[PDB]
Amino acid sequence: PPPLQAVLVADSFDRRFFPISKDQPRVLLPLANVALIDYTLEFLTATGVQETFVFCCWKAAQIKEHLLKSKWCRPTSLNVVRIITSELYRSLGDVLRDVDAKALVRSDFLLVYGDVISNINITRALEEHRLRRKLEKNVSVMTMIFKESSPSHPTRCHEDNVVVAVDSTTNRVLHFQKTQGLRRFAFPLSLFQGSSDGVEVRYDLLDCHISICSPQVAQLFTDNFDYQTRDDFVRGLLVNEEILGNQIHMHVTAKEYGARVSNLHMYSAVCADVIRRWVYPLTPEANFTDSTTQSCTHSRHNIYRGPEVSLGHGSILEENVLLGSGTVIGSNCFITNSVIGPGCHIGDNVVLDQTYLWQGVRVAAGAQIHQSLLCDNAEVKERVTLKPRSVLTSQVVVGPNITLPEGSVISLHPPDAEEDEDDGEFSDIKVFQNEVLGTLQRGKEENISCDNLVLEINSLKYAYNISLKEVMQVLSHVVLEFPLQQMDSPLDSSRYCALLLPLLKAWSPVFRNYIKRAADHLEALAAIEDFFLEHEALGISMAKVLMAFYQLEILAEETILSWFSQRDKGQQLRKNQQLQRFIQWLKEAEE
Amino acid sequence: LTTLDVTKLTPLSHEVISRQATINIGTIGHVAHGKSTVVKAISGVHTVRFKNELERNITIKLGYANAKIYKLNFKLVRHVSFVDCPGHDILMATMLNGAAVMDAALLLIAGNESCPQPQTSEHLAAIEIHILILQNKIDLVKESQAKEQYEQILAFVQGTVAEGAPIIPLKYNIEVVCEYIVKKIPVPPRDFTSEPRLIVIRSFDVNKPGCEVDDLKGGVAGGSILKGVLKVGQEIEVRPGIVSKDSEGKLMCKPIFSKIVSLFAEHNDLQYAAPGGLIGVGTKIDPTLCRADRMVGQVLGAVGALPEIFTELEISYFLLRRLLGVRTEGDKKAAKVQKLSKNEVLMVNIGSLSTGGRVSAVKADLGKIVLTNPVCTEVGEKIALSRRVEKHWRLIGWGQIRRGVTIKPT
Repeated sequence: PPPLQAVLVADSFDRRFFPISKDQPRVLLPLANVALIDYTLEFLTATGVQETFVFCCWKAAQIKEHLLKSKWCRPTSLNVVRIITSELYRSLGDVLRDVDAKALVRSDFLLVYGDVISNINITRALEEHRLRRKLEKNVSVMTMIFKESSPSHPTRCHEDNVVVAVDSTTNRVLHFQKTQGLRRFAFPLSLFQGSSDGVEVRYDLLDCHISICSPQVAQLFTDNFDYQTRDDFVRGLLVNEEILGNQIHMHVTAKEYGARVSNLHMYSAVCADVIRRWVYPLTPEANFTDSTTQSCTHSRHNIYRGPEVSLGHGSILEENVLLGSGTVIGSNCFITNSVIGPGCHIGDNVVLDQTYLWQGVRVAAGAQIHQSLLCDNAEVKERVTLKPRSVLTSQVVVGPNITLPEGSVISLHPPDAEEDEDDGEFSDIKVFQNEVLGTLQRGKEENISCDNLVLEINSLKYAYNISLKEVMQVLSHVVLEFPLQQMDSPLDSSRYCALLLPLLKAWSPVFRNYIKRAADHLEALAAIEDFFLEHEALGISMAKVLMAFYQLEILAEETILSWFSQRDKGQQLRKNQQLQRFIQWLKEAEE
Repeated sequence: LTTLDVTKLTPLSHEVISRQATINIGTIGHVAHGKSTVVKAISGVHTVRFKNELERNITIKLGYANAKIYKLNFKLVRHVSFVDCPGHDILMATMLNGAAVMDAALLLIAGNESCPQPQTSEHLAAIEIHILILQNKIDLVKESQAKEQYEQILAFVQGTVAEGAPIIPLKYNIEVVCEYIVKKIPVPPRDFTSEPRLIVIRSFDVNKPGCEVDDLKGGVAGGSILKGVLKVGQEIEVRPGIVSKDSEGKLMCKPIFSKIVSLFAEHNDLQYAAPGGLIGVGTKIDPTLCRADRMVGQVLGAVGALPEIFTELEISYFLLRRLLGVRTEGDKKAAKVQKLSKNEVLMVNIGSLSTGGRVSAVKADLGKIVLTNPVCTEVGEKIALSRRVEKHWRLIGWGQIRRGVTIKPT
C-alpha cells in the first residue's frame, strides 16, 4: 500500500463570483474569518493525506503568499504541500493532463476542489475501492463521495442538483445527470438490460465533489483531451459503456458533512451550517489554523466572541454570531445569525440579520443590514437600508439617504457590477436537390473550391444513391433554378442571361464533371428543353443560354442539333427562329 | 528460415530479400468487426503477439495485419500488411494528410443489403483518394446471390465516377480474391534513400516485474517508418522529446537521442528496415522515459528532421458544409457541420500523428490554434480537422500550415 496522495485544484474554472473574483481568488475568500483553502487543507490533513498538490492559475501570487505563511507549509506538518503554477490552465481536464504528463500520482489519489468544506473520514470508502480494484482487476476507475440529504435542504441549490441511478447491490453507478430546470427525467433501457436483478434511482444525494480516483482517470483524461470537467468525464465514460467499460462506483455517507462553495447562496448556507457546529470538529473556536487573531470563545446559543470585542451597552446578540478580534460594537445594536470579521467598527442602533462583514468593514449608526455580504474595507454611511441579497465589493463606500434594492451588486469596477461605486449612492430527390441547392448556394457565397463542390456533389449523390442521369437532370434543374433564383421577379430575358454568365463561368468545371457521357449530353439538352418550358420568362432567353453549353463544351453542338431535329409545345418552341438562329450561328461558326 | 542480410544499396519494393512487409494496404468496409474473420483466414489468427499492455486508445489506433501471399513447396510472391481500424473518419483523416496510407484498398462489403453504411464507406474511399470490393454474403441462395451481385454492379456503376470498377463474388473465394489482388497490386513508389523518419504509434517496455540487476531492456517504441530506410545501430532522435513546463514559463521540449539497438517486426526483422509496417525500434532510452504507451505521438528521426516543435499554429480553415457521405434520415441538424466556434477542442491528424488543439481565434481565413502538446510534423503539410459529433470523432475539414510559434530547447 503506497502512501495516500491528493490533488487540490485551487481555481474554479467558472466566473460565478464577479466582481468578487476580479480582485480576490475564490479559494481565498474568508468563510468564518478562515480561507476556504485552509478548510479543505485541514479536511485533507484529517483524513490522513500525506502529500497534497495545489494547482493555481488565477491570481496565483496571492495564494502562494498566503499559503506559505499557513500552518501546513510549516516544516512540522505531516501534509507535504507542493504548489504548481501554470497560466496555460483553462479547465480541470488540463490539470489532470498535466498531472499525467509529470506523473506525480502513483495510485489512488484524491480529487477535490479548493472550496470544499468537509469533515469526512474516507478510510472506509478507500478500503472498499481498493478491495473492488483488487477483486475486479483494474476495472473501476472512480469512486464518488455522496451524502444523503433531503431535496428541500438549502444546500441543494437548483444549480448543482443531480439525479443518479445505481445498482443497490454493488454501488455500481449506471446513470448520472443534472436536473437544472428539468420537469422530468429520462433513463435509457440499457440500465435494465444488464442488471436484471434490480436498479435503484436516487435523488437524495448531495454532490460533495470529492472523488477517490486512479491513474487511469488521468490516462483517460489525456486520451480524450476534449474532456474539461468531471461531469463531462463521467458522462463520456458512461455513454461508451460497451468498449473500455471502466465502471464508476460510489460510496454514501450519512454521519459526516461535506459540500462545495459554488455561489453566494451556497456560501451563506455553508456559513450558517459551519456556525451551527454542523462541521464538528471544524468549529470556529478550535483554531485549526492556529493564529492569534482567530482565537475565540464559545458561549450559549452558539455565540463566538473574540478577544477585546468591547461590546456596547444594551446590545443583544441573539444566536449564531461570530465576532472577530478587535471589533467594536455600539450601543443598542442587534446582530443575529451574522458573521463579523476582525477589526470591524459598528455604529449605534443598527440591525444586522444574516449578513457577513469581512475585515475592515465600518458601519455608521442607524443602518439596517439583512442577508447581504460586505467585502473588505466596505463602509456604510448614516441611515442606509440594504435589502436581502445585496453585495458590497471591497473598499466600496455607500452614502446616506438610500435604500438599495434586492439585487444590489455594486463595485468600483463599472461594467462588472450592476452599479458603480463612489461616495454617493446615486450616480425524396427533391430533398437531395434542396441539399444540392443549399450546398451550391453556400458554395457560391463562400467562394468554395471547384474540387470541394465536386466532392460534396459526389458525397450527396452517393448517400442518396441516385443515378447520375437522374442527378444530371437534378443538377441541370438546380443549375437552371440557381440562375433563375438570382433575381426576384424580373421575368426578363436579360436578367436570366446576365445571371447565367458568372454562374456558368466558374461552375463550368463542376458542370463538366457532372456531365461527361454522350447520353448525359443528350439528357442535358432534354433538361434544358424542359428548363425552357418551366422558365417561360427565360424560355426565349434559352437560345443564348443554349450557346453557353457549346461555349463551355457542356453539350455538344451535334447533340443540340439532334435535339432540335427530334420533335408538341417543346418542338414548336424549338422551331422558333430564335432557337434556329443560335443553331445556325453555331453551325456556321463550326463549319 | 529468413535469408536476411546487412547488404543493400537501393531497396526494391518487390524484392524477395526482405519478404516481411512491402506495402501497407487498407481494408475499409462496413463489416463492423466482421472483417476480423476474413483477415484471420487470409493470413493468420494471432501471428503478431510480442508485446501487449493496458490498451490506451483502442478505437483511435490503426492495427496492421501482415499477409504473405504465397503461390506457385510454394513461393511468396508478395508480403503486404492489412490495416483496418474502427471508424473510417480517422483513417480518412490520416490518408488525406500526405501519402503512404492504405496503398491497396480492399472493401469487404456485405452482399446482403445496400444500407447507408456501404454508401458512407464508398464516400470515404473516394474522399481518401485503386479499390477492390468484395461480397461477404456467403451461404445464401444462388439466385439471391446473383441479384445481390447485380445490385452491387449497379452501385459500382454509380461509384465509377470516383472509384467503382471492382470485381469479386469456405476460403476458396477468399483465396481467389487474394490471388487477384496479388495480380492487380500496383507497386507504389516509396523513397528508400531519404533520411530516416518514423511515427511512433505505440510505446512499450517489455521488462516484466522483478527483473534482474542488469538485465533491463527498455526503450522499444513501435510505429511506422514514413520516409527512408532504417538500419540497426543508427542514432535515432525523438522529435517530440521530453516536454516540461516546470520552468514557470514557456515549456521546454528537449529531444532524446539514442542508438537503435534493435529493430523487430512481428517476426525477427533484419538490421535494415523497410517502410510500410508497424515495426518496433528498441534503443538506449530509459524505460521510465517511455512507459506503457507513454511515448505515443512522437516522431523518430535520424539527423534531426526538419520537423520543428510548435506551440501554436495558423491553419487555413476550410470545412465541409454537411457530413461527408453521411446524412441521417431524420436530419435534425445532426448531419450539419457547425461553424468553427472559438474555444473548441479538436484534433489535427497529420499522417498518423494526431494532436489536440483549441481554436483560440479565427476570422474566415486562418485559425490560430494552440496545440495541446508540442508537435513537430512539417511547415506546410495539409492538416485535417476532425470534431466529435457524438462519441465518434469525424472529419470536419482541411487546412494548410502557414506559420506559428516554435520552440527549440537544448
